Amino acid sequence: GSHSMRYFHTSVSRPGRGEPRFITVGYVDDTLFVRFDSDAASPREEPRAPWIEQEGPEYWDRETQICKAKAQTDREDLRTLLRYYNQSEAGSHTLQNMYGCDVGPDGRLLRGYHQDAYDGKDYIALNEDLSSWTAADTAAQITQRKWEAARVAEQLRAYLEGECVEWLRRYLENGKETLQRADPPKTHVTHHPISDHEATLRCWALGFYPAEITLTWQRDGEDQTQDTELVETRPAGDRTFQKWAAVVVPSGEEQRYTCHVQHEGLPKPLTLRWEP
Amino acid sequence: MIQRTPKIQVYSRHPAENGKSNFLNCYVSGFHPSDIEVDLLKNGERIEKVEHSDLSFSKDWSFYLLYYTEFTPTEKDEYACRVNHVTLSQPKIVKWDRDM
Amino acid sequence: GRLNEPIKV
Repeated sequence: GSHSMRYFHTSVSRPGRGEPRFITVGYVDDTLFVRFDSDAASPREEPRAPWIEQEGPEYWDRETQICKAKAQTDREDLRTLLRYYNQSEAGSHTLQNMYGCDVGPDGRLLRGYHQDAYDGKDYIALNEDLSSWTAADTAAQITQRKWEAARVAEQLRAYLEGECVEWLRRYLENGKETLQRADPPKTHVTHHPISDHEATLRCWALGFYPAEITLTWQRDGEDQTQDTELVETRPAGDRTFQKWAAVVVPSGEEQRYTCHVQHEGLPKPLTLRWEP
Repeated sequence: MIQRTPKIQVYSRHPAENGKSNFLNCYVSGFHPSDIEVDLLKNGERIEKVEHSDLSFSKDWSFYLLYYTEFTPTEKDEYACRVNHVTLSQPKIVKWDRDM
Repeated sequence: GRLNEPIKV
């Protein structure tokens, strides 16, 4: 189906403990494929997926340069942001950036992204038109005016419509064994007595790729949204994900409850019941 | 200075079977700022050489990390994840439960 | 492959 490529970047200042730490990772869909950490012994962009290992030394040289340059501009940006918010130089602050593109099954661009956050809060974002900006406050309006004067959006649009889509296409082909394989969830229901009067029914989805999934409980065919405990989808460590949804069920009611599972690896949604 | 406390989940890569090698995971997510400390405990004491993912973040900008180590579950051994973060007045300890 | 445009706030 559709696919995405994203690059994530975090700089965190640490006054009195050296210069800010810079960490960036790249993903295609839910697969990590490159990383770079300024605190590494000899910082370089490193591969994290087999299908990117085949890029030659020119790639790794260029990528490493880009990462180092971004570490440097972020340190200047952190100094800038202290002035914009009238802040002391005493404290730790955080600068985050994400950009990338989504394509449809035909490889064409569905939308691009480029957006920043300071201290955990939205700061400035490129709008879906790839030509105008949403600034969160009057400080980000100062950045907005500078980026409008410099025609930054035009530079980002050219990347997002061109190189971004073209790299994602190359990666999807070179990594077609995995990037284009959906692993369906392995599912079962467990039963956990709480007292004489009620027990937990837990519906499991294990070993699935990609991470997107829907897990729901119904009672007599009605959604139990407010009475379901739904854990956050979590990484297994083997590229796959896990999730469960649990409801508290009065004694003797178990067969009135059904668990419903949707996943792109499933050709039809599943319905499951507790099987004693 | 906003702060978001971490969600914490402790679990195994594969369904637990006593005597079979597995991986013990601690997933922390949803947190800000990014400074955090995570230990994995066996019978109360820190497991050595635990590894972790590189810092990354969700659509809402909050951070997430995975800490993980090989382990062989048994009937008697107790495992746990211990987390500290500026939002926590004391370290939070979440026990591993093979049913969650 | 990454964006190679330097951008300062």
